[PDB]
Amino acid sequence: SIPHLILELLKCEPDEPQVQAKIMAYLQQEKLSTFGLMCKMADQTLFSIVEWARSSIFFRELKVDDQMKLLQNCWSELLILDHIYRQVVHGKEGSIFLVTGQQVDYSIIASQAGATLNNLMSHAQELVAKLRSLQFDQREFVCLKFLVLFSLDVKNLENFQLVEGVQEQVNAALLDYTMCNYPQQTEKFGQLLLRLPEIRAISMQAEEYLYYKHLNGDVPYNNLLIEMLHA
Amino acid sequence: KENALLRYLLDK
Ligand SMILES: CCC/C=C(\CCC)C1=C(c2ccccc2)[C@]2(Nc3ccccc3)CCC[C@@H]2C1
Repeated sequence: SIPHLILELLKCEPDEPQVQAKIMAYLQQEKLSTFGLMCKMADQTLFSIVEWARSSIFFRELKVDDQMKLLQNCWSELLILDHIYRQVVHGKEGSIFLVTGQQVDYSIIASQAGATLNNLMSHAQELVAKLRSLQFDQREFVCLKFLVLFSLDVKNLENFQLVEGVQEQVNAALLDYTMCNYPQQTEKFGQLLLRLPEIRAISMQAEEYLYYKHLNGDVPYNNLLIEMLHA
Repeated sequence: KENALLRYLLDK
């Protein structure tokens, strides 16, 4: 069984085919290297992440200033978690599955990148491998999305009451869920949570790299990614 | 932090 709270979280998930077709159609309607393409994917996915958050349970109760503070804190972690889960579900050996449904060979991306991006990509695929081995599932994924979004490290929130509540109760429901549905993995809950600091680290390194690439003139023109990089 | 575009996307 799935705890009531997690059932409520699942109801807020986007229609994946609709989002997939939207981004593919936008990029189709749109002189771009593979790196530029990845930036465009990130930018378009951020619009979908904001739309998802805005309409989600609990988040929709927050005033816009609180909503902004939370998203400014975690946007890159949500992008990376989204990517990681997509590889867990749809990915395979030596290929990368994109939000458009496009599958690209890993070397097509990696051979064209320098050390920093290669390291980040490699670290991301290690998380993919680890979460595979844990049998990371959709219920756990949506829980982690909410734990990433409702961070206790965000200062000056007006409604910290609600944010701490969500963090506490999603934690409780996730533990209940993993203890129930994966009893043979007695430490699954702890192993899932250990991935959050790793995602934070990768996300911060990714932001620093993209910030450098923007200063260097390598990030294609966009609206949202650049604004979030300055968040 | 102030960010006119993010604010707009959340409000619309
Ligand atoms: C701050 C942005 C964090 C997002 C990243 C960086 C993770 C290394 C992601 C991608 C990206 C890769 C290169 C340049 C720009 C962005 C994405 N492609 C990607 C491809 C292969 C491995 C890892 C990421 C594109 C959108 C989802 C992925 C998350």
